[PDB]
Amino acid sequence: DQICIGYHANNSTETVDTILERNVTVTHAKDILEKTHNGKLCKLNGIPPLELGDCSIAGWLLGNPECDRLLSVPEWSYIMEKENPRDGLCYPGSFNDYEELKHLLSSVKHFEKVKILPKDRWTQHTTTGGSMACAVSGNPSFFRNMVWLTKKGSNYPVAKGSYNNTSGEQMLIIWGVHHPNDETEQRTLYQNVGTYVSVGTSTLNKRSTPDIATRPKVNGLGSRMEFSWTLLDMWDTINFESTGNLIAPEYGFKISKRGSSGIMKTEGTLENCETKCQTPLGAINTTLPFHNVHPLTIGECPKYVKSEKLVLATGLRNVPQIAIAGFIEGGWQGMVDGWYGYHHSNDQGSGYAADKESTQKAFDGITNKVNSVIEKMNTQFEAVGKEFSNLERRLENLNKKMEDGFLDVWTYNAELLVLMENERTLDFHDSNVKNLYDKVRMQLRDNVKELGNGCFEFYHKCDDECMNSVKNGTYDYPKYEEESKLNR
Amino acid sequence: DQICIGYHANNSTETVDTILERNVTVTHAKDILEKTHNGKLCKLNGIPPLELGDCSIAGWLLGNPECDRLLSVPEWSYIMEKENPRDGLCYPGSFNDYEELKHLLSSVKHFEKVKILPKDRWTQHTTTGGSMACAVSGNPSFFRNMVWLTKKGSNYPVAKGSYNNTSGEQMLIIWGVHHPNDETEQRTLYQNVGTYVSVGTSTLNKRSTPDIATRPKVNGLGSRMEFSWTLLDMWDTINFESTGNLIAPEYGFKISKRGSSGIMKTEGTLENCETKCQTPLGAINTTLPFHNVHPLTIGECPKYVKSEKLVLATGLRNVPQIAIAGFIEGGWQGMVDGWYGYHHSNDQGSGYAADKESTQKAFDGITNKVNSVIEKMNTQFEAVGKEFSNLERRLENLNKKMEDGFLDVWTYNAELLVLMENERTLDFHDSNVKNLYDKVRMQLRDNVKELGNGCFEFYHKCDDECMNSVKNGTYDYPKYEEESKLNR
Amino acid sequence: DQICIGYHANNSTETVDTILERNVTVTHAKDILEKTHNGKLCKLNGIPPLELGDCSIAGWLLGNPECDRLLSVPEWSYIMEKENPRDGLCYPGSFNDYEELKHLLSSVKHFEKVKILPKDRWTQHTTTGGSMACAVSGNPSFFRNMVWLTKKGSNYPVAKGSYNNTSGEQMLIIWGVHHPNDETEQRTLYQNVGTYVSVGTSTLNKRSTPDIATRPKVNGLGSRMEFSWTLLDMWDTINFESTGNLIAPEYGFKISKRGSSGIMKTEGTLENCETKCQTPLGAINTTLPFHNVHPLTIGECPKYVKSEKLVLATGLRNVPQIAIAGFIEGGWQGMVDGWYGYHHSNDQGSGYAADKESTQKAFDGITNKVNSVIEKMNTQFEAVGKEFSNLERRLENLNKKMEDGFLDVWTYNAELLVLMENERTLDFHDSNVKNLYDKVRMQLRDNVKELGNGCFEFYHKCDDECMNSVKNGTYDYPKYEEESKLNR
Ligand SMILES: *[C@@H]1O[C@H](CO)[C@@H](O)[C@H](O)[C@H]1NC(C)=O
Ligand SMILES: *[C@@H]1O[C@H](CO)[C@@H](O)[C@H](O)[C@H]1NC(C)=O
Ligand SMILES: *[C@@H]1O[C@H](CO)[C@@H](O)[C@H](O)[C@H]1NC(C)=O
Ligand SMILES: *[C@@H]1O[C@H](CO)[C@@H](O)[C@H](O)[C@H]1NC(C)=O
Ligand SMILES: *[C@@H]1O[C@H](CO)[C@@H](O)[C@H](O)[C@H]1NC(C)=O
Ligand SMILES: *[C@@H]1O[C@H](CO)[C@@H](O)[C@H](O)[C@H]1NC(C)=O
Ligand SMILES: *[C@@H]1O[C@H](CO)[C@@H](O)[C@H](O)[C@H]1NC(C)=O
Ligand SMILES: *[C@@H]1O[C@H](CO)[C@@H](O)[C@H](O)[C@H]1NC(C)=O
Ligand SMILES: *[C@@H]1O[C@H](CO)[C@@H](O)[C@H](O)[C@H]1NC(C)=O
Repeated sequence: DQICIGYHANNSTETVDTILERNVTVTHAKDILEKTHNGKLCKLNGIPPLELGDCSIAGWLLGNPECDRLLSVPEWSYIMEKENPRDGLCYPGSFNDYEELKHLLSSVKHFEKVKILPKDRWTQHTTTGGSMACAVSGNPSFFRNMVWLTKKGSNYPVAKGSYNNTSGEQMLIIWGVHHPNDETEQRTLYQNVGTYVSVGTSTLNKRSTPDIATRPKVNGLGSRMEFSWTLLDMWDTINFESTGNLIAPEYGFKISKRGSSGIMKTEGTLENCETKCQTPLGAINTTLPFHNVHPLTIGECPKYVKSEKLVLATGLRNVPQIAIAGFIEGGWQGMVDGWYGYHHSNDQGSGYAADKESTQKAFDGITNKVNSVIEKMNTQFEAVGKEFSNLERRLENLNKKMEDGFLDVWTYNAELLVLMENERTLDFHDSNVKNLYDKVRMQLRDNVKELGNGCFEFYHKCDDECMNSVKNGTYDYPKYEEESKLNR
Repeated sequence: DQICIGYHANNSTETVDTILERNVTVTHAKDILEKTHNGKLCKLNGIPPLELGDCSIAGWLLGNPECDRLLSVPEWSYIMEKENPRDGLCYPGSFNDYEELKHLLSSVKHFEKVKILPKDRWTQHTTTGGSMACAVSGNPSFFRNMVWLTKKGSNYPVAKGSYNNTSGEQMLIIWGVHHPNDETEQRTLYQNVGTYVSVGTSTLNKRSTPDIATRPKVNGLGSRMEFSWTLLDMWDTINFESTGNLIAPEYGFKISKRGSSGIMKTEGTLENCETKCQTPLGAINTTLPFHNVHPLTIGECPKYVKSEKLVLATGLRNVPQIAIAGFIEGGWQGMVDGWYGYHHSNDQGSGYAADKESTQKAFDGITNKVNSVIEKMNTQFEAVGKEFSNLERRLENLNKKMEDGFLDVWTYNAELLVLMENERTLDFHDSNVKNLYDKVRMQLRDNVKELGNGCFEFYHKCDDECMNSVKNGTYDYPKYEEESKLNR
Repeated sequence: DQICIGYHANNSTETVDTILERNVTVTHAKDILEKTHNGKLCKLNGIPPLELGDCSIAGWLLGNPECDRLLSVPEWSYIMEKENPRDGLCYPGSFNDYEELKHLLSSVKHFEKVKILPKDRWTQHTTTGGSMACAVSGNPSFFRNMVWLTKKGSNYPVAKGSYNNTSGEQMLIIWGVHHPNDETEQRTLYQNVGTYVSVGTSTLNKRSTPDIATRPKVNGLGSRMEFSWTLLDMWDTINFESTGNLIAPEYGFKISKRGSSGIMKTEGTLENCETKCQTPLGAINTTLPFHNVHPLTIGECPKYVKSEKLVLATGLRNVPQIAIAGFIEGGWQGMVDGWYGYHHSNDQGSGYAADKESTQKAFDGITNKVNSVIEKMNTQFEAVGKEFSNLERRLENLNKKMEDGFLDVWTYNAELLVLMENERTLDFHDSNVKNLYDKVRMQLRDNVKELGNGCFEFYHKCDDECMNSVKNGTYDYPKYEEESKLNR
């Protein structure tokens, strides 16, 4: 009569890496890294994005004639923009604090256009000026949301205009200053030399003077237009005054909604979907702590790591080979009912089994360790990504270094944690079998002999009741002791 | 006669968490996280703070008439400032590079005030200007550290003034420029149109021109005052020149004491206690390495972590179940001297005893582990807190991201380290008791029988000396060899 | 006959550290921290650095007459600059966006000077101006790369000049503006009052006006010169227009070679040596994953840490004390050909031995462990170092805190890794010894007699062949069953 102690084997081919060994085959393993996406630009939480197309943010806000589909935009989840958009400032020039405006737009999620300075209030000036650089069907035209003020007859009176913010929320207002190319242009347009543009609010006070100089021709013109912006608080007034060279606004943008959005640089087009995490390469759907798709993401994206594989072992070391022997020379292939167990062979018959308590304890411990690895990762809405001008390179380098350093730290953490946990799991699984063997030996004592392969041979003829007794942990030594002596 | 080996149990209810199990009761534990404070603001290292009250930094430095209690301030340890102070710039305007000034103030103490340009030197101008914005007792007044120069009679000559820094340290100087509301006011005050203000040092060169424009009324006025500041090096000269619109300084601030300080944003007052660490919610008096009261802190203080429980296990599991059995069926409450020990039952009596060597070894190891975890964290004077303007949102976001990332990293590190160390300790203890059992078994050999519960049964008569020898490592096996053979 | 199981010992003094113990003497160790340099400034990958001597970047680019040895420089790997260079701006003044220019130079490895505006083209002005501040041999002189335009006769016509970038790469152009002291100087030099300097490209539009004011004398002059720089893209035109106070450029710097570089702040001199990693104190020659020489490296260098000692244990603990005993009493000094082995004393002499499979497995495990710890850290060209102005203190503090936090995190990670792995390996060796002893005991069974010191005493007479069979896992129990049963 024999009883053996051993573990379970199967036909798995998964491998994990420990700190002491490489490419160790295991019976059960879990991949905790997702590497797949659907390659589609999709709607986030049921709200479609704002597809700018070939239009920049400045072109959309200023009302470029080639972005006329954006004159009334609904609520959006994020903004899709191209790397080098073609339809921006049709009239050459510059935009002050452009990156700050984009950062502000990264948390807006909806706008409302309000007419604040109607084009017909300027009864002493000409408000029908246009340039060929913003042409529409071969005729001169200008930005849709702005007004160009020009002399009426041969006079340019002082132009004054004010607006009191009764809309109900904060407002964004954009104005501009025109820089001519020569004195003749200035005289033709405004009749005066030495002009100014003054803008004033409760917390803003700005005065500007045009610069007249010859410049290289961009879009055919040597002139430039410089645009500025401000945020008007509730129940506040904005004042305008100019003796020339003022591109006054006609509309203001009220911030209706507010939340978590972003500007993502892609060249794609929207297609029907419904997602939660969006990447400039596609959409994601998983539950694992890490991925390796793209650093700059938007949504419920778990964590970006610079690693190609992260597999956690939750099963046995797969040694296939097994007068059935025990755990000295490998596991068993026919015991598909659990992790650890016993094998008995008496006159009635042979058969496998499983130790329920030890298997359940190991299962609970392994599951708790896996859930501790996965569950302790703090996740928040991080629409990372910022833009800097060409006069701010130290800031850009600082941001890049910060992101790369954090990425390296988390990659190192993931790798070392996975390796160390794999080694402890594989050691603990063998310690459990050793403890089972030790407990059986201690509760059996001298009525049995050891064959050295993990099995015990019985001096006393053991029936299935005795097998259940030893497996159950209730063995009465002073019953067969007298009988076991005689045959020993 | 019997000897048994087992561990020690008590009535503790403390609970620790491991990477494999939750809610595990232990005999001893150590808390390394501070979660309490005083609720009070008081002195740091014997030096009281500077309580601004309803005053701002600019209001204190410029001499707001409502802040006259701060005309002479002794040495301070830190500055207490409200979130939205009421008494700042009584005359509406702006302050250039305000946040840089606050950052400089985060490392300065005392600020001895010296008179650089006496008010009576301006013999060719009028120095008694005032406004109803800064009104005392119903009469017009002005800032106490500045001079408002106006026309004497009907003339405003060129105003010139210089100072040489022969004080002994760096000096902070503030000057302003007036922006009127209309040309009539400019003519009434300064009699000229087309004025300028020029300030120059060996490293500075600034020229300003007034701006005349209608503006929304703040504090009843449509005019503004713009202030700028500079740091004057030792043995350096500052030159002033103005045809009009100059607010000259009368006093300069000398940096007397330099050190580690900060600005605390609180709405509370100062009470009479003393501490070596201060948080906006209260003071921390502790020696523990961590705390979770508040991120922003001033003084030498423990690190901050976003956790609610950090407990180190320093003792065995509390399994209280107890012919007395051994370690296999749980611990003993009869052991009141050590962690691992013995129990003997001879014919002269019985009782409990402790093994001093193993207990001392395990105690030293656990103390080393605790001190290694605690002492491998470096803390210094960390003044978390900085101010940013409206047009610096990207920098504020960068600062917030950096702080949050580092705090998250350290919280993760502390939690995982505590979990792993707790699991290691719980395995250390049972390894130690098993080692003691195996040592005694090897020393005793075939003179005894193993009962399967951690107890031995002797084949001879173990008196007090015999049992003491077993407890000492000096068991003389050959003495009782032949005797034990007969009984077997 | 008698066979014992033990481990190897020697006369090593090296001590490693664990989390439970300190100063543990081990047989073999491995230091993964580098602490030595050569105290020399050397050539990086065979390319010598650019030695500025006592000059600054501004003095070299502007053409300081005291920096005439740098009028034509070859390729370089990095730039060596003093903390406080003596020869910078000989004429007192400032330099707009100086730190940005230095950061740009941190990624440029060569320049090619191109003559864009020849000095003889100004046929309507005088181009022979100089000052005694930039004096050569007692005569007035000026910057070598700049032209000082001055009235010819009694006239200063409008000065116009343009350049089209057909060189083949981006070009760096520097111009300047002169600020006189009094009006008499302005009339003497330029004949006009109310002048302007206009500079314009496709993306740049700048206009400046001279400031005339009395200022403290620096280098004997109250006048100043303000310098600005720009980057001209390929096939782009720059325009200069001025009615006075223009310091025109004569040369343009074309970016010939690009790469990863930096600026080293040192007071030393280049020596005749090569290197691959360079620190301000000296070069580093190592193949290790850590160092503590200097953080401001330039090149492919190991990671910096504030650790003073990082030693991994690769061998066994040193317990040097041993008829012959086994592994309980201590280590063996005689055994030299392995880690775990035997000792046999039969009738044909005596001697030690060394198990092969166990030593091979342990050696492979430790090798994989050290390789995993070392080859997990990413090292690339990370030449660090940035400059900030006196009005950018918040940015400087931000950068410093970022670097300090990252380095503290990495130091913690390295220390924890080494401290935990040392415990793991020191327990691994003991487990291996015990497993070998248990395997021998299990395959020997009842024919032997354990003595409690790690040694098995035989019953039947066993020759060298039988012991060799025992050591090779082929001992036949049935062969000696009859003889063993008799003596037992
Ligand atoms: C492990 O297996 C992979 C293939 O699955 C192979 O690329 C790699 O080199 C192997 N590593 C070792 C150490 O054998
Ligand atoms: C702007 O409108 C609000 C509400 O209608 C009013 O209280 C406020 O006085 C107005 N502003 C001015 C400058 O009149
Ligand atoms: C006991 O553990 C469970 C998780 O298994 C946890 O939810 C519970 O809070 C713990 N008990 C206490 C008192 O916290
Ligand atoms: C300022 O005073 C110091 C001595 O206190 C003197 O050396 C220096 O020349 C003075 N400054 C000027 C501009 O004269
Ligand atoms: C027990 O060991 C101690 C060791 O200090 C020794 O002094 C004492 O004599 C020993 N007693 C016996 C009975 O062996
Ligand atoms: C370990 O050795 C170092 C010097 O090698 C010494 O400074 C330290 O105090 C020692 N520690 C202990 C616990 O002996
Ligand atoms: C500059 O040179 C390029 C190439 O020769 C030419 O295409 C371009 O038109 C030139 N610029 C101007 C303004 O003529
Ligand atoms: C650097 O170290 C290597 C050993 O790996 C040695 O061969 C070489 O000569 C050393 N070079 C210098 C410059 O010290
Ligand atoms: C082990 O060595 C013995 C010599 O005693 C030899 O007879 C046997 O074949 C060897 N076995 C193996 C597997 O090398």
